[PDB]
Amino acid sequence: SKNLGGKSPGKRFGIKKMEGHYVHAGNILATQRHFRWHPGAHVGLGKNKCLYALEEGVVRYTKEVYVPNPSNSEAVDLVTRLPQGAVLYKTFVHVVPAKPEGTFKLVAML
Amino acid sequence: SKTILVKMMSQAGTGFSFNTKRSRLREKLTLLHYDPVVKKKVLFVEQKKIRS
Amino acid sequence: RRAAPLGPMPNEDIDVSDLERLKKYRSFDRYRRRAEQEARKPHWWRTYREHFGEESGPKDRVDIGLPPPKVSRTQQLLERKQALRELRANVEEERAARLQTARIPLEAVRAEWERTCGPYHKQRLAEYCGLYRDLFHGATFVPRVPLHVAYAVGEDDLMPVYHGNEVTPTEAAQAPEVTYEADEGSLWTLLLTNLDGHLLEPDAEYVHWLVTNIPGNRVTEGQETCPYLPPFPARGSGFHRFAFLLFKQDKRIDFSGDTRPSPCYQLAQRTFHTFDFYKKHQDAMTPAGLAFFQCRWDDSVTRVFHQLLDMREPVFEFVRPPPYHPKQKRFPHRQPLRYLDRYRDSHEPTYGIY
Amino acid sequence: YRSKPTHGIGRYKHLVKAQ
Amino acid sequence: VTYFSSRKGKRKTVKAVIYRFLRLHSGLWLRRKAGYKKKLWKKTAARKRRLREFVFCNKTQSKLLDKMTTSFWKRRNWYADDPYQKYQDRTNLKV
Amino acid sequence: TPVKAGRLIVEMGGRCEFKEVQGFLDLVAHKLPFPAKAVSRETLEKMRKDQEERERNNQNPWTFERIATANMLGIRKVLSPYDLTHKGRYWGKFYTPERV
RNA sequence: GCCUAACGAGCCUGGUGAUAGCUGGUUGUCCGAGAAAGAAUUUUAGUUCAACCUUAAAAAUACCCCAAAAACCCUAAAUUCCA
RNA sequence: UCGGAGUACAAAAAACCCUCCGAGUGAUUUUAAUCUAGACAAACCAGUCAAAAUAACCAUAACAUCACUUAUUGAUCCAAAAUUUUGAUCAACGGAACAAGUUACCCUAGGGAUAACAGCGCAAUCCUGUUCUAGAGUUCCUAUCGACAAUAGGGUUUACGACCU
Ligand SMILES: Nc1nc2c(ncn2[C@@H]2O[C@H](COP(=O)(O)O)[C@@H](O)[C@H]2O)c(=O)[nH]1
Ligand SMILES: [Mg+2]
Ligand SMILES: [Mg+2]
Ligand SMILES: [Mg+2]
Ligand SMILES: [Mg+2]
Ligand SMILES: [Mg+2]
Ligand SMILES: [Mg+2]
Ligand SMILES: [Mg+2]
Ligand SMILES: [Mg+2]
Ligand SMILES: [Mg+2]
Ligand SMILES: [Mg+2]
Ligand SMILES: [Mg+2]
Ligand SMILES: [Mg+2]
Ligand SMILES: [Mg+2]
Ligand SMILES: [Mg+2]
Ligand SMILES: [Mg+2]
Ligand SMILES: [Mg+2]
Ligand SMILES: [Mg+2]
Ligand SMILES: [Mg+2]
Ligand SMILES: [Mg+2]
Ligand SMILES: [Mg+2]
Ligand SMILES: [Mg+2]
Ligand SMILES: [Mg+2]
Ligand SMILES: [Mg+2]
Ligand SMILES: [Mg+2]
Ligand SMILES: [Mg+2]
Ligand SMILES: [Mg+2]
Ligand SMILES: [Mg+2]
Ligand SMILES: [Mg+2]
Ligand SMILES: [Mg+2]
Ligand SMILES: [Mg+2]
Ligand SMILES: [Mg+2]
Ligand SMILES: [Mg+2]
Ligand SMILES: [Mg+2]
Ligand SMILES: [Mg+2]
Repeated sequence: SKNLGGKSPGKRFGIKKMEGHYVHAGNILATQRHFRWHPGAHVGLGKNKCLYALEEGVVRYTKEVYVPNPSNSEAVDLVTRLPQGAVLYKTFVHVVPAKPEGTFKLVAML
Repeated sequence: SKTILVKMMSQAGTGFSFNTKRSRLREKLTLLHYDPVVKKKVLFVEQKKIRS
Repeated sequence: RRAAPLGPMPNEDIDVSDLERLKKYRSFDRYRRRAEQEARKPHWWRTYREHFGEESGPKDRVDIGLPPPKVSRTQQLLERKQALRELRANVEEERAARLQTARIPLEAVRAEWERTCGPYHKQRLAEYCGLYRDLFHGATFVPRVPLHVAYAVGEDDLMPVYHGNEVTPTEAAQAPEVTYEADEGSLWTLLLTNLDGHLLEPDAEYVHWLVTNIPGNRVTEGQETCPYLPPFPARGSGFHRFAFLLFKQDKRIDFSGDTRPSPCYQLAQRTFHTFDFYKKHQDAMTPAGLAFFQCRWDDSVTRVFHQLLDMREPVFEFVRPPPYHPKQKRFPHRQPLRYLDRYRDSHEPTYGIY
Repeated sequence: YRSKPTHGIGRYKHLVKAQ
Repeated sequence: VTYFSSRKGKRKTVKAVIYRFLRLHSGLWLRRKAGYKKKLWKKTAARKRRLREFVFCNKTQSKLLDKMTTSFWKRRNWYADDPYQKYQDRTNLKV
Repeated sequence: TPVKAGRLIVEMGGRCEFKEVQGFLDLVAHKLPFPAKAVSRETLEKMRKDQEERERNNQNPWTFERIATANMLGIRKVLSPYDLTHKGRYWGKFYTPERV
């Protein structure tokens, strides 16, 4: 026949944790084919572009201004051609950290 | 063109091997790799030809 | 199903029709700037700032200050214009500029700074370190009078206390030299407080050294309420912050209530709330100067607790929370062997009946 | 997200014409 | 599986299990990952690690293996020098 | 070519009165695959004002819109989603103008 | 073709209770709950896993779920997620 | 068998002998380590991310890069290698270590789960009418016809479907 091999299963690309959820460090917050959500505060980026939590806490999604890295040719070109008032916005994921960093305890009284 | 799977050996005197896809029409391969026993970046020179 | 934007959408302003006639920033840098200005405005959508704690956001500041110095705008402006004409006039200066050889007399800049915008910088450093948050709770004052504090490390050695600086308790074993500029109809009160490091009471602090009814710049002439007690952080806890406060008072104030014994080596006796103490005398006292330093446990402090306070010495650790493990499952599936060790109690064999 | 008020906030391509 | 043997009338074990699995006494079974010696040059070091693991089997597999295996293999073993003696009891399991 | 109900197929202008144009246009209209009419600006606005006037005149409280949107009697089970827009005026490719 | 009324390879006995994922059949009464298909497979006339379900047993939250939240050109009925 | 887009409009998943593009690798040097919290995905097998900690290197130096980057792949056993590995258009791509035709001489078990006859559904094809007149009819649309089209029926034909047997 003419048409062939269109058959492949879904990749289950989606957003795993949602706004307001609790997370433990290392949880995958999302997984994506192209950048849809960008990693924000305390969110690590994997090499497959999936976002995971670096800290125990609460997930939050946010719109924010996008200022690409100057080592990236494409993005700087896209930014450079904008009309003088315009600002790129994107969607970010953060984890607002929950536990305090650590505590001070009384070891021994000398 | 075909490529080839070569067995590369450490010059650190530690028997250690790792295989690499290498161009058939190219020269004998030599690299700087990591040897785990000596725990160093050492010179590996291709000892053998494994797969074609 | 669409909803309707609440207030303005960000780029809705510029015209898409005829893009060629619109000016662009062909600079990465201009863009970066414009973006950082856009990132500081109060948007109507969920933002980073909102969740990540701008720390009360907008706050109306109760201000207990010394009134700002009154100076003529136009006069000052003219004088500065002239000074800069003069300085720009010289050829020597221009030579110093092109050839990349010039120096600024840092002592004179430190002088002008102390005279002009210094108070404001010191202020925001204090806000940064949360002096105002633990002292007056809501209140911000601008340190109009500069406060110069120093310690004698030896005969020729002088260790200054600037705002925020680090000092070792060895240096601070003795009462410091204090200097500020006032003529005398004046009366002042100087205060040294340890903002944290109180053992029993999270919300309270220690008065180390409290002096009162201070004529002019004369330090020793004032009647000392609380005799100088050297800094004593505890071994575990890092970096307590000590605060030198200066109050301009009008009427001579006498307090038998706040007066402490002459040796006063008891901790219950020095327990202090700067807020309360200020509330009392609030009518006469207006806080003027400020200088504060960071201090961490060092060897000499051990001598304090044993020798002075007649105490054992408390030592602390920094304790991190135990790592989080999921509920253990009867049949952990596709999990590494070392799984069984995460739920292990302690590493030791135990032979139950055997 | 289409249902939200903030939809199309990231929308840019109409600002730069590269075709 | 032979449920009743011909000579003894007992129940036989399937030896093909006993070569690739390991039964801890708790009832957990332990196995190598599949394809862990195969085509190593072609794989990521991360993947290689994931392959070098010893992993646990889900309940279903476990029950299947238990059926395929006689009583002798479920006995309590004390071996001298045994790596796995550490792992044969279960601890802190609230179910 | 797809043609949705309510679209003008052919537009004739001129120094003509509507009547001649109507006479021979109705032939064409009649030989088109869908039902169709010959109209002028006046005729069209006539039938539109009539269409809305009929729908504010209506005596019975029960209209397709009202019932469908509020899902009365769970009727949304039997209706298609599109119905919410079409309001029972359009059914398949057919359009009945009498339907309010 | 013919080889004792059925020869694409006689008949009889034994192997034999051959083996059939294929058809048929499967015996008292009353009560409790109760099921339509994702995955592999010489597999789609079948199996073995899931998801459901049944019998016991331990628990603690389970559905329902308002804001807030989930994309880049346009895009509906609506989902997801949660007090 | 594997992947990308549509089908599958906004979390995921989602079929067809459905619509369309691809893969069974190059090129390059930055030759890309050990160990381990927590997760994603998932019938199983397989797949994916990944903090901290070690060791390598500037002396606080761990994502190989590009071609739409996504896909460039294959289990056990068994063979070759000796230290640590490599091996299948096993492409029927969850893979029998190795096997083709033909039967109208046929046999058995079944199946209306599935064809040939007939019925039934449907009406592409077929057949009837009306509607519309440009045109043929010397002139004249409709005596007799009638292109482009329109509306509705009939249930003869060939199919299509596989609902009873
Ligand atoms: N290529 C390959 N053949 C194998 C493997 N395991 C068993 N074999 C079989 O072993 C036999 C080797 O004999 P050969 O026919 O190759 O001379 C073949 O029948 C082949 O199919 C394997 O892992 N790879
Ligand atoms: Mg697809
Ligand atoms: Mg599929
Ligand atoms: Mg001015
Ligand atoms: Mg018609
Ligand atoms: Mg006979
Ligand atoms: Mg039988
Ligand atoms: Mg079968
Ligand atoms: Mg039957
Ligand atoms: Mg039922
Ligand atoms: Mg097979
Ligand atoms: Mg089952
Ligand atoms: Mg909601
Ligand atoms: Mg809930
Ligand atoms: Mg899951
Ligand atoms: Mg690390
Ligand atoms: Mg097959
Ligand atoms: Mg298969
Ligand atoms: Mg598969
Ligand atoms: Mg087999
Ligand atoms: Mg014949
Ligand atoms: Mg013959
Ligand atoms: Mg038969
Ligand atoms: Mg049938
Ligand atoms: Mg059927
Ligand atoms: Mg017949
Ligand atoms: Mg026929
Ligand atoms: Mg018949
Ligand atoms: Mg038939
Ligand atoms: Mg019949
Ligand atoms: Mg009909
Ligand atoms: Mg004529
Ligand atoms: Mg008939
Ligand atoms: Mg048909
Ligand atoms: Mg059917």
